[PDB]
Order: sequence, then structure tokens, then C-alpha cells
Amino acid sequence: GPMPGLSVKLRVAEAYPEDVGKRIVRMDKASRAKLGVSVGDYVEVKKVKSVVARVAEAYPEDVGKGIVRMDKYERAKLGVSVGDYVEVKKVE
Repeated sequence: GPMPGLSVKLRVAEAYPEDVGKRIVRMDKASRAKLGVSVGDYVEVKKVKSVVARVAEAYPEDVGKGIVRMDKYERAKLGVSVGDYVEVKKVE
């Protein structure tokens, strides 16, 4: 299950072409920090439904944007669209 405690709310952005299929979510360092995750860790992404994904680094162009980049497979399983908001949590 996800770690006990608080949640980071990020906006769903689309994945970069080469990350498609890899069950990866790109967040910036600030977001990674509130969650107490480093790169390589797993997070739960949730909007009633939930998926788990591996944390990866945001691109410099994406630092600060408050987004989480996630591909067509996680987004369909999550039932979510680009521009939607989701809650991210470290996995225990």
C-alpha cells in the first residue's frame, strides 16, 4: 500500500515518446522531496482508482510546472486525461 501520510497533488501531463510503455512518472526534485522519494522509488498515483509507477527525473523545461508526466497506459488504467489532477504517494 502507499506510505502512511500526506499526498502531493500534480497535474497529469503526457509522456515523452521514449518513456512510453515503461511505467515511469517524471516529477521534479521539489515534488520528489515532499514525497520523500528519490529517483527509482515507486509511487502510487491515485484518482479513486490507482496505479503504481517508478519515479524518474523531470526535464529542466518541466521543473516547477507542477506536473507529473505519465503515458497512455497508466492514464487509461487510472481513468484520467491530460490536464487532470491526481494524488501521488510513496509506496511502502
